[PDB]
Amino acid sequence: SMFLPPPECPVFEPSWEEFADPFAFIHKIRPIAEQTGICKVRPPPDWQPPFACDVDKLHFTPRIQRLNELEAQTRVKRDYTLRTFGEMADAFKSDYFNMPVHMVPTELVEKEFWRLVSTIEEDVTVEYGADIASKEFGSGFPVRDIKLSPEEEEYLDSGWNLNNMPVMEQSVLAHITADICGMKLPWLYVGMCFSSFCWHIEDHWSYSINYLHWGEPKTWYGVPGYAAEQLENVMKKLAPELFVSQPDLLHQLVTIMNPNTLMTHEVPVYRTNQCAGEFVITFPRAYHSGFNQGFNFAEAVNFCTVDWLPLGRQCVEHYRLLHRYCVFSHDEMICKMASKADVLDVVVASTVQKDMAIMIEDEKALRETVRKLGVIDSERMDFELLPDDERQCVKCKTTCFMSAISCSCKPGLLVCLHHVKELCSCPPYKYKLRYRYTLDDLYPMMNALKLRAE
Ligand SMILES: O=C(O)/C=C/C(=O)O
Ligand SMILES: [Mn+2]
Ligand SMILES: [Mn+2]
Ligand SMILES: [Mn+2]
Ligand SMILES: [Mn+2]
Ligand SMILES: [Mn+2]
Ligand SMILES: [Zn+2]
Repeated sequence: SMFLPPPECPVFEPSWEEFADPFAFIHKIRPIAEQTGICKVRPPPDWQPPFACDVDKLHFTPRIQRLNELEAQTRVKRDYTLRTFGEMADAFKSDYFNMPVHMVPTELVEKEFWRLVSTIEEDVTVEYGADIASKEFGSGFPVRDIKLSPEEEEYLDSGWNLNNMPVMEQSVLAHITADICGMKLPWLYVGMCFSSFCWHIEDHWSYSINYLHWGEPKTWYGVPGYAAEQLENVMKKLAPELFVSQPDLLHQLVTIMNPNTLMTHEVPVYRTNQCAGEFVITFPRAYHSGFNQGFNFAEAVNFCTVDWLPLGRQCVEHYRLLHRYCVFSHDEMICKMASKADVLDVVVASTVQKDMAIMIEDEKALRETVRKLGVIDSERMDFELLPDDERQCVKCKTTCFMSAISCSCKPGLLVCLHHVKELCSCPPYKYKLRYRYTLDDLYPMMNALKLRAE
């Protein structure tokens, strides 16, 4: 009547055998989980990575959150220790409900969350130790360093240790040399009751995986990848200010929005309470949001499998159409892998090869098109050496790598080959095609991949 909880997302309890390789398991559940956007994974009962930290030596400054449905917030936006945050968090929840914190039913905190965010008269604010970069404060998982206990050593090399998962073989973001520290390094989240994360999808439509180390549950809502644009259409009509164009990736606009609103518009939505020791996995382009039930501690990281590669290319195209900034060049990543074809996993090699083929056929067509526009002069250019802000298309902000157009008239400016007419007002013959590779360089790179794929 007031809040109708979405149906539960899938929950998986893998045997030790299935659990042994996370990527195999994720590929296995994919047909199910991608229909719901998020899923929950319970590790085998004895898989218990030790969390050990001094609650007095980790400091952080949390984000302040107003709890206001449809109100805009920035995706990335007073000082606490873990102990002092915990004391604040427990007292807040305790005083809010006038009860002990583990007597407050999760269904009631959920009902109450959606009540207070929709009520203008309430101005509840909370704090969230969010997007704490694990570089400074350190992972909740064991990492190599002082001296580690034998049980910690058991978990050092686990695939499910979220420090490992980025840099494993079945992962694609591994051999990226470019700076993508926002997508390779785990983030830490210190939650309190009602602290929340707005509806979003991951950069470049990657997967994500979120582990709750300890504390009270984290409540999730998720939408499957296929419904991403449905969700966005619903959201555009109700909160169009979220969809205005805007510079940098440091300001993307996001919001809290009731799942029942989406369900009313026939957008499929699923839910779960993630408890301590459980993983949530989000699939490519799966919108998700949620809130914490109480004091807790989670750790999350992005990753990319071979399944994702074509979506990665589609995302960058979609970014271009939106005039949105890229975190990295997808083509640059593909070529880097091609250049390391001999040491690639063979299934990876085979999949990169397929994407590269499309890349090369698209590049060929784009180059013919700009030649017919009267761009004649050309010069090779090592795009990967340019800082990103020095190789974005003036028009669509895409990060150039395969090629770009420059002009003597507007020195330093580039456009991608889609936006040749947007570079300057000089005639075409004054333009130059800057290219990383000739077509003849490219076919051997692809063929290296083919030999490796056998
Ligand atoms: O725990 C968080 O706030 C992060 C949610 C996510 O993985 O997007
Ligand atoms: Mn307690
Ligand atoms: Mn409110
Ligand atoms: Mn996320
Ligand atoms: Mn997008
Ligand atoms: Mn355009
Ligand atoms: Zn462009």
